[PDB]
Amino acid sequence: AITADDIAVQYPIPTYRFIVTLGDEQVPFTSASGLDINFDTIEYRDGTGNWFKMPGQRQAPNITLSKGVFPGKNAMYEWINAIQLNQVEKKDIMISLTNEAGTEVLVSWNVSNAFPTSLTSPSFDATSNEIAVQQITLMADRVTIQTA
Amino acid sequence: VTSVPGVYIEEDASPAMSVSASATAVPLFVARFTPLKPELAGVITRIGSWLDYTILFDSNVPSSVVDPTASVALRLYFQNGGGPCYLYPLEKADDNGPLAALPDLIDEVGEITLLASPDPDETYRTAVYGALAASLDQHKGYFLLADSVNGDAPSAVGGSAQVAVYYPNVEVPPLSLPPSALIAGVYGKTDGERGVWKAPANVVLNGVSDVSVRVTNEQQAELNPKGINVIRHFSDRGLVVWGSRTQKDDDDWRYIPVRRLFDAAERDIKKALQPMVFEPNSQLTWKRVQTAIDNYLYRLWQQGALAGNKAEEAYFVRVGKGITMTQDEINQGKMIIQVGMAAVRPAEFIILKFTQDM
Amino acid sequence: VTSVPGVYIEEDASPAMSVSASATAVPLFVARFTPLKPELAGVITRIGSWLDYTILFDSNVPSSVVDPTASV
Amino acid sequence: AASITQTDRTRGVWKAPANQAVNGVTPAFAVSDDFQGKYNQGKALNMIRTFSGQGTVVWGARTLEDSDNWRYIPVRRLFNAVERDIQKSLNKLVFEPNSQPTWQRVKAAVDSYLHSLWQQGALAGNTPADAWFVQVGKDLTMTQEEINQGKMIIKIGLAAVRPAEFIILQFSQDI
Amino acid sequence: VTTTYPGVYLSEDAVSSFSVNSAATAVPLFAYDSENTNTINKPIQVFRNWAEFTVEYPTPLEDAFYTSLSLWFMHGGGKCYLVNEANIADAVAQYDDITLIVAAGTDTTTYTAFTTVVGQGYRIFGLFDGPKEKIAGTAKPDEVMEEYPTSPFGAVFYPWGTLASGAAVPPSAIAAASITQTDRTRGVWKAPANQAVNGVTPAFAVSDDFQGKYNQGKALNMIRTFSGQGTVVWGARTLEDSDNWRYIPVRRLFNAVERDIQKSLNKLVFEPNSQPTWQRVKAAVDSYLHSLWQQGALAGNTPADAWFVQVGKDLTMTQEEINQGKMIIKIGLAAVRPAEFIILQFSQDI
Repeated sequence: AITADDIAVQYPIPTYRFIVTLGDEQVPFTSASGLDINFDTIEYRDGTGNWFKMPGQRQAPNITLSKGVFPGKNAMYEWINAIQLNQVEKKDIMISLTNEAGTEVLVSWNVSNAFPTSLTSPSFDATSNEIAVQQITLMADRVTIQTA
Repeated sequence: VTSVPGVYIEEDASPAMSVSASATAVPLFVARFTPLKPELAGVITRIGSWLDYTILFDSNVPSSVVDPTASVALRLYFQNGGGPCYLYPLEKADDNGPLAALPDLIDEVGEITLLASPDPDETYRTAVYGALAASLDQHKGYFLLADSVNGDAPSAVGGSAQVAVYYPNVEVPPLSLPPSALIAGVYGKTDGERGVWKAPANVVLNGVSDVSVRVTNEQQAELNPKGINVIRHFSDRGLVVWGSRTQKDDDDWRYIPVRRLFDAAERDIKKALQPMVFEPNSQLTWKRVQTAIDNYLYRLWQQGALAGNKAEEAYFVRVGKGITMTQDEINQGKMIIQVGMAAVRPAEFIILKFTQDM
Repeated sequence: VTSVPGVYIEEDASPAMSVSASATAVPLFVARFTPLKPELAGVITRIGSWLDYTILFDSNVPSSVVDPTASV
Repeated sequence: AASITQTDRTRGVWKAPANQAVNGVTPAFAVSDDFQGKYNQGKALNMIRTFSGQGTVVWGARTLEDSDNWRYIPVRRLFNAVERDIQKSLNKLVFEPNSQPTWQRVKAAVDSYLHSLWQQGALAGNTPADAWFVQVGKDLTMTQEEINQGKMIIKIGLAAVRPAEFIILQFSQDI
Repeated sequence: VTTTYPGVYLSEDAVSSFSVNSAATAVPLFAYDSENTNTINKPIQVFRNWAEFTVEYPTPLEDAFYTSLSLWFMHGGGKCYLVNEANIADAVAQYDDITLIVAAGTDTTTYTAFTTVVGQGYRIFGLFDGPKEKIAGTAKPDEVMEEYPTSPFGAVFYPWGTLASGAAVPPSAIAAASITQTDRTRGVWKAPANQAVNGVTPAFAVSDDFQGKYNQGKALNMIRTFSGQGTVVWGARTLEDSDNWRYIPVRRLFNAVERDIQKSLNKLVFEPNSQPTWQRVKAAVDSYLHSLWQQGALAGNTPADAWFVQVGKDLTMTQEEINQGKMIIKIGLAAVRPAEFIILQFSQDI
């Protein structure tokens, strides 16, 4: 007698349902990792015995997205190919834990200014049964969490 | 007036207000609410959020030395923990017509738990507290939040266990409000975060700045062995509700969280056994009813509501034909169930006893 | 005398004493113990801790060259 | 209009166009302090004066409305820059389905804009809670009768920085 | 000045300014006389800094409440209360923040309301006054100290001040301004004696042989001037000469501990009176007393000799007391006593 409207309030959310809004378009991905919030630590000790522990400045997140290779055009390729020595169309990423149908966002992770730093092609092997999966890494500046 | 499919801009909006969800604190504010469309003048309406109040009721109501305070009291309700918030607009006090028809309209709506009439007039509340006093001892599960005037019970509800009085009027930037609209908010905040078995008596009141009377310890020492439940001011914290006693001086029903635990458990068992009405009155049905109560009381014990260590020390459910009934009582179509529970009482006195000998 | 639901402060308390649990050493001290309530004058009473001694028996018992030594 | 250009490039739209020196032009008349003191209230003539040092700046930053909200040409042009740049970003979310995933994507496109605007000094608060708020809901800012009409109601509040207009020096011969 | 044009203004009016450098353990109540003519008729009023005080009193007066507050705010000083002498027992019970009762030239009405709030237990410390006339020296020192209480919550501080504008500062305010500078830099467990209060001089000169008659018993606590540490208060004893509650440091140390523990344990009131709550109480005290011990306030070079906290089901309270709602802790902790006498013994032998 849990009456599943109470499951939507009280039970934890699984990981296998997520949408990725990449800039102004939604792109289907398989994995999404590295959306951390990390700080440095500043310490100070004197001779009397006082230890002072402080949070430092937060460093940049390194975000890994991976999807499969499809017969159309490679949208992750034309965004990493258009680099001119420091110039890149920086995009904002949203990764939202989603309802089963896709009509509710439960908890989402916002990424402010992401740009690609790597794009690894799949390893071709004649004795394998796998999908060609590209794996892109992104450099950002902050990760925030909105909960609704 | 939106016709162009672009994006529109307004510049003097008011900030919206959030509402929570709760099932154990649903109040019925009886105050001077002014409707916009006059069909909801003598009935009870559900106000799911503050946005629902601004559409159905007039939320500005410009003053004339009198000041409208019914719309201010609901904004302090949703700032302190909202709810479905039923309203009954009752304009003047002495109309004994709508006050006589009030307890019959409360029973038609299924889900009122708290009463808590938020009005600054003194004789207005006495007419409301006297009209609602006969419905508190009828096992319906209501709980009145009365307000003291100068440090005593309002005497329409003397010593019933369904009443919690709250003394100091609370001032808003300065109009003075009775605190029942705010305490009805902090019940829904406490029950959502801690449960009904937790004493609602360390919540800092949002919104408001200062009480009308700063109450000392020595006058609370003659008030707290009654149910007066003073709103105190602490310098580091602000305005803290301070006291969790009812009007009943019995050892059983002394505290608010012990009383509202039994009112909430009886309400949820009643909602669970109504599918088992008009079933065949046989021994197969009596075991289906015993298990439905035993499953409910087990999941109160394992979330900390009941004071036990074994789950046979927390509760018991008994039903049978030799036990709790006679054969003449089955034949007239009723089943009789004995349910018992054991609640835990809060720690309200801490004695420190310092020394410097060792 | 506690009536206000706050926190109370006293300043000349004595330090409390801990008690252990054992089943093989349970003694019967026969000495000059002075009760407070006189029903436990000729019977044997159980004293589970030092706090139980201070409630049932007089633990101060001011001296007069004789000195009370049963509470010590 | 030429002091607004040099202010918006170097200092931003939230800074007053007053002490920027426009070049190649001189005022036709000389204006004293006691003349401007009659006009600084109400409808605000906003003098153009010359100074030895910062030469020929505009002197005054008030609007035609003397209210606590919409005094000070900085805090009016600040919101006009915010109101235009948010609606330039939300025009790409028009004709999306009026649903709760879209409302989350709207209010995070605004929080990303207002955070980068706050960290470059435009907003007044040393925390994001005192600098801006954005909220949208199904019974927060709009009702179901308004969802069915196609309306998406946000409400955004944000605090601006007011300039220092009067500097009072109090001299004394006591130490 | 009246602001019209957006330029830079120049004025040469007589102004003054003092910066707040307050300490949290010193929030005083300045009592003034009921028979006063130049006060606002508000019985209780709150002053947060020197700027708010000169709004309500825009001209320099000479009366004893003005010179007490002007000497308060020029040594830091935070929020403080002007309460008339017939209402100081109410203001302590209402405003929850008061740590000091400073009798600013007030006697025999503050005294009978001091002993009210002490017997009620409000954790305050009183700062009384000596006589305004000169004590002769044939004075019979028990006859001088007979108007004062015998409580361990007060001290007297005899010699009156003669502030540089000519006015007379009550000597409670000289003691109250050395408490502020002591509690900020050195702490509440250090004596307020050798702190130099500025801008005030004692009206009289006091020798060592005069103070030697008064250092026992009820402890006048002289205010003396020295070449070097100029115009300090000299003496740190209370009105009770016992082995426990001598020494104003070790009384104000426990009042700071008793208030800060009950500020932390008010958030644990109305919790269920059970054994998990008792563990959460005694660890909220051990965390407070450990950080207090490691900043030098407690006397012991181990936590076992510095404090103990204990609570149990048959340690500090019984089952009859659990059912009443009572939670009995007992805490013991040791304080540091100051060095009051330095004896030099010279000789011509090596």
